Amino acid sequence: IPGNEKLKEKENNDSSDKATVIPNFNTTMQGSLLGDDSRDYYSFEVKEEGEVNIELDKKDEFGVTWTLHPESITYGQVDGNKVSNKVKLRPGKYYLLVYKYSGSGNYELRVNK
Amino acid sequence: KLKEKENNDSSDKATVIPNFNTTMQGSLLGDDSRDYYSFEVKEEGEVNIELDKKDEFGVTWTLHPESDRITYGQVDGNKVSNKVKLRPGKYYLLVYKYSGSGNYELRVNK
Ligand SMILES: [Ca+2]
Ligand SMILES: [Ca+2]
Ligand SMILES: [Ca+2]
Ligand SMILES: [Ca+2]
Ligand SMILES: [Cl-]
Repeated sequence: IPGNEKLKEKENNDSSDKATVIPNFNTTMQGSLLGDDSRDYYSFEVKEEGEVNIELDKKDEFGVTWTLHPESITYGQVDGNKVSNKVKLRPGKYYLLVYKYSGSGNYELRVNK
Repeated sequence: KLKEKENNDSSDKATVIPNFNTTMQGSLLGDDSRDYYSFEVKEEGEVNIELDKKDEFGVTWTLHPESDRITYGQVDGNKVSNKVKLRPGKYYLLVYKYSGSGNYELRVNK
């Protein structure tokens, strides 16, 4: 995708206060949940109301999903190596928690309009 | 008056819920953000998982079998609930927070 930037997560990001910012809607966040690292929190700012697509792509076979809520609840839908949803979001800050329920592995996270 | 047993942050360390219709007390304070539990169904039926928040914070749960079947708690104010038909087997129930800190009670009703 033209201009898509790959950006690494920034640990410690295990709570909402410590969330890694997704600075725009054309970034691919790269993260890992190995061993005792079982939660990676992200945030993003919606500036224009509209449908946002959230897609987590597993790079390894493990049990991982996500939960979104506004600062002011949407769950990832697990389908094999993709965990996705589409949701109409109003302007404001959102908190996107990627967390595992089994195993260990790496993932990429794409939040798009 | 049964209580969770830390550390229970992963499924291999899950706190056993010994019986249905039995209240478990837990907390997710500060950097304790995950409490894993397990339970065993012996007869197929509808199970009603109910988490009661004792403080206002963002907490929910995720159920999966020991064997992509996954079920999420539905947040409604201070209750996080669902009803799911389960076949005999072992299940893992992850109670986790997404904001704040607080105490809760958990039941697997049947
Ligand atoms: Ca990580
Ligand atoms: Ca992390
Ligand atoms: Ca606990
Ligand atoms: Ca715990
Ligand atoms: Cl039973």
